[PDB]
Amino acid sequence: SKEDEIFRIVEEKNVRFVRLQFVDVQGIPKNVAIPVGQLEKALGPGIHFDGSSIEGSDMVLRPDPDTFRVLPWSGNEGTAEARLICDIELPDGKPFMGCPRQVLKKNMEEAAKLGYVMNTGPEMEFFLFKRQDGMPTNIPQDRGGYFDLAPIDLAEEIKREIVLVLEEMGFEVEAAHHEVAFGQHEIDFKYDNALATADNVITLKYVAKTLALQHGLHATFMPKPIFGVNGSGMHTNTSLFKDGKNAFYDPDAPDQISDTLRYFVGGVLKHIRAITAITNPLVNSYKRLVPGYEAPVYITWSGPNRSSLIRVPAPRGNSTRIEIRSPDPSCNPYLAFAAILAAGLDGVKNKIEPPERVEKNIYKLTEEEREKLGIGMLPGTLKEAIECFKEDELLVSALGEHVSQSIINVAMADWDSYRTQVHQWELDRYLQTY
Amino acid sequence: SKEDEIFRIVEEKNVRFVRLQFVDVQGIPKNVAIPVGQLEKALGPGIHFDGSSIEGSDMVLRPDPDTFRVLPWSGTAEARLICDIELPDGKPFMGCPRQVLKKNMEEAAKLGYVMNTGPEMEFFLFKRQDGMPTNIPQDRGGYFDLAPIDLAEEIKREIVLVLEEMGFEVEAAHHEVAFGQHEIDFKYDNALATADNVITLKYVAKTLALQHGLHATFMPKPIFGVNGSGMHTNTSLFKDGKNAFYDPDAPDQISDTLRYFVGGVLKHIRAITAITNPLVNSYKRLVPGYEAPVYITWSGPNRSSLIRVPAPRGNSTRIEIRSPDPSCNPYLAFAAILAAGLDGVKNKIEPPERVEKNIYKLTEEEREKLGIGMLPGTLKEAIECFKEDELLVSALGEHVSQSIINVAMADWDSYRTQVHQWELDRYLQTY
Amino acid sequence: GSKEDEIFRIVEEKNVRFVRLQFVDVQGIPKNVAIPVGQLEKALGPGIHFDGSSIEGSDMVLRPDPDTFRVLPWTAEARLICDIELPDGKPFMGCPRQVLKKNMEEAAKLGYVMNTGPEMEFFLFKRQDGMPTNIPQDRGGYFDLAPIDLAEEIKREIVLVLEEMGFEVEAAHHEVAFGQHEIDFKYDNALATADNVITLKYVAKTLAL
Ligand SMILES: [Mg+2]
Ligand SMILES: [Mg+2]
Repeated sequence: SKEDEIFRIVEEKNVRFVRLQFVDVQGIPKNVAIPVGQLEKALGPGIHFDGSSIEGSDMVLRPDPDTFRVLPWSGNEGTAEARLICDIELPDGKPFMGCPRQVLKKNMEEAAKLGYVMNTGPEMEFFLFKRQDGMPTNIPQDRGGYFDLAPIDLAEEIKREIVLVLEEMGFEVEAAHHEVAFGQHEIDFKYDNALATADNVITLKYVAKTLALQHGLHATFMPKPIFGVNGSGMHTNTSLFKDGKNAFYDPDAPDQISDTLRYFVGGVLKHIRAITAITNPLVNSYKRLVPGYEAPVYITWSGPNRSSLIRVPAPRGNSTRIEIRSPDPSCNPYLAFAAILAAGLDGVKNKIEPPERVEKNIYKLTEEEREKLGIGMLPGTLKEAIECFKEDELLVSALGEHVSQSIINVAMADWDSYRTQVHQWELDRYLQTY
Repeated sequence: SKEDEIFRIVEEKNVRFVRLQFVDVQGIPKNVAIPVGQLEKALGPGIHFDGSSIEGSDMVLRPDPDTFRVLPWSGTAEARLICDIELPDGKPFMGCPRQVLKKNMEEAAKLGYVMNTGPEMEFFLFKRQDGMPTNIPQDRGGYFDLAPIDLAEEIKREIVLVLEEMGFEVEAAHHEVAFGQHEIDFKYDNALATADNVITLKYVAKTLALQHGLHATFMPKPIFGVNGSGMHTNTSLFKDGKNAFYDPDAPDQISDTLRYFVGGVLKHIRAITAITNPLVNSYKRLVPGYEAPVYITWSGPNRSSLIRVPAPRGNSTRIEIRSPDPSCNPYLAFAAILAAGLDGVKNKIEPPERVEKNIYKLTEEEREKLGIGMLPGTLKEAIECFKEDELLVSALGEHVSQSIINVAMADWDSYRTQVHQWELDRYLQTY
Repeated sequence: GSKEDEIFRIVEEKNVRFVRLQFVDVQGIPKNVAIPVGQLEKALGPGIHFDGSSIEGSDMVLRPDPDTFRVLPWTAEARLICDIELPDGKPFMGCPRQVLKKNMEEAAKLGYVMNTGPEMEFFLFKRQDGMPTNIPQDRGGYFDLAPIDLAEEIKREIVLVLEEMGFEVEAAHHEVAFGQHEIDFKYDNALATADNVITLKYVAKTLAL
């Protein structure tokens, strides 16, 4: 069985400690390290812990046997370490609704009842910065540009190690390359189910940050670490499958795009202002949603030639898909995919027609011509997105009252602290003159 | 005449250069230095210059003879003249803040109304490191503290002395709550003379602080976590020489004119905030836990509301508007309070009920029950309210109103896109 | 009144330009409102208004005591110890000076008058980078003489400045600890002595700086 396979890998690789991984509402990885002697107890009745960490009391860690992986960084004296992604459940046995992984599982099960399965293939952007006096900085390690090659791209050895470590954990990567900004990089993931992809996103962040520290560097998935340069985004390539076949493909329809694609796009665009609170959750995420950079700011959908919020690429057949370009890599992937699934399926169910495709360059258009087409804007601040998310009854019910309230409480605690602060820009702009 | 008196003071004090002072829409003092030989030309046909500096094209400087003063820092001596801006043809430039206040005062004078203002000017005195100003307090003093706890007594003594040498009367000066913070309380005078005096104080305080290797700043919130600098404007309205705010037969000896004036100011207070609190930093001062008002309420002396009604009666009857900060343009600020206050008197606008309870101590559910509004939270939020206020846009003129909106939104669009250090401190290590 | 006429004579004679309306909070820390000499007539008449929240640690009037007008020996500056009253005119019972005045008036009803002569001990420490320290300026002992007592000029200046303000000291000497000193005060009524104690602390800290 899978438990017997785990114990054979334990004896083979000499695993002595196991990490019971899990994530809080903010997407930050948390864990409980247990010696290998307690692994039988973990896979059976489960390990007890304090659930106050998830929000931002007594509960049980339920390891997923399919997620057992040996960490490739070999420990001291030939001893090895292993990890297990866990689901949280209450002492009675019921699943705890505040767990982000359980929320995505619920939403996927609701989609499975109607024969729908969503596949996600995210484009993970990140920065590799230098360290000064043991603390991380926002100084790029390299001064490279778009798709640059070494010695212009100095982070080729570390990126090579990241993809190698991921392959050693049942993770297949499509491609990796240097991005527009200095020290910025991207790792494009292969398509997989929403749960496996979200598990993979968390693993990548953990591996990238761990291997960066090994080389005296700091990897960050922050949306906008440096002003004036491109920000890190998570473009989520999304495809919906109904009974094994691609629900987004119709060979007889115009552009070979099915009605299900248009209704899915219409549903996502209807709740996109609310989804932004989940997919762009930090105060810094709105410093990325500014014009002049790769990131979408206006609420439009179009073909491949124009860069918009939702982009429908050329590939057809089983590769028919949409690309939601608004999220950033700092979002909780479990919640981001659950929110996209719930909004997209509501569009398919209620037959929500999306607005007309804006093929023209939206950035070049004047502010007068945008209102005429009914073009909207993504939220400008975190408070503005949280206010829209609070009123979206669909997403609050899809994520649950526990997760939704925790997102609002953490975001408003950060906002209230950020708004009262006196930033250096104000001293630079007003201290000498006034 | 006044021109003959000017030339007598010139020959007596040996004045060799005169500064033709004026201010832009942001309240920053600007000037044209001319040698004394050109003083006759300035007082007669006027000196020409480029008026695009007021925005932030050609015009003439019209010196006000009543504002001729010799600068006490002996050079040969120097003198100054506050100027009004006029177009080459002779008509007044509506974009000049001083002319805007003068208009609004002339409109009030037609109705027999004269507004007297006595502002409480708060400011900070910071150290200078490597020739550049800092936000490090020079002293570690508190509220009303005395030397050696208040190390800025000689600089303050020197400020009030220099002001007295320029026909300026100060009521009192003291150390404020925050470290290195101080306050200079001015006495009552007409809105124009008071606004001229406010600009002079900022110029003198900053000049004298540089002489002592320090930096004086009128910034609303230079340091996070400590009290911010405010400009509490003690306001009194006079009708035909008598105090229009006093009525001995009315309850609490408050005339109906006071109530209607307060009602008018509170109706347009969200829009006035764009003028009286014009910087992005001004909204970091409008936060709870400090002396600055945040909720839109008016009350008696014991409670600290947006508008206060102090105990003194008779000719000293007055209100205290405590929302403005010392970074505002005083000419435009007093014009906005006069226009809003007079609209309340004209249209008989009844103010809301007095909130005598401590507003900060009440919970949000209690504040919601009493219907207490809040001042704008951001500069963008106040400018949106100012854009819709047709009264204030017409009182300040389409030229001044548009310049305020253009400068504020240029600062807001630059500030909102910036990545501040708080974000790196809160997200860089974890994400 | 005549005491007021006396004050304005000293103002023109010594060229006083600013006056400090001194007062004290519940903790004994001296507080003041600096007013230009033009407002001195307003202070001695209807009084100067201020915020009474400082006395605790919101609107009151400063009532200067004309007998406490003294020119600061360091254009000249002058001081006036003030009593606090509420805007209506009643004395504020939160003012420490008014509290001692009350208790003395009760004692005066029973024909009793208390005289106090305190022995004021203090330390004179060095300053490092403009901030105060607890490092003794001198390495002297009990009743020591210079050069063992380095603070003899500062103590001489303190007593000289006090004498120039209608203040008489009995004796001064170095104390047991390093950099410690004592100034023994002459006998006087509780109010005058308390006014004198506040003045000594202000003068000693000012001359030390
Ligand atoms: Mg993309
Ligand atoms: Mg006040």
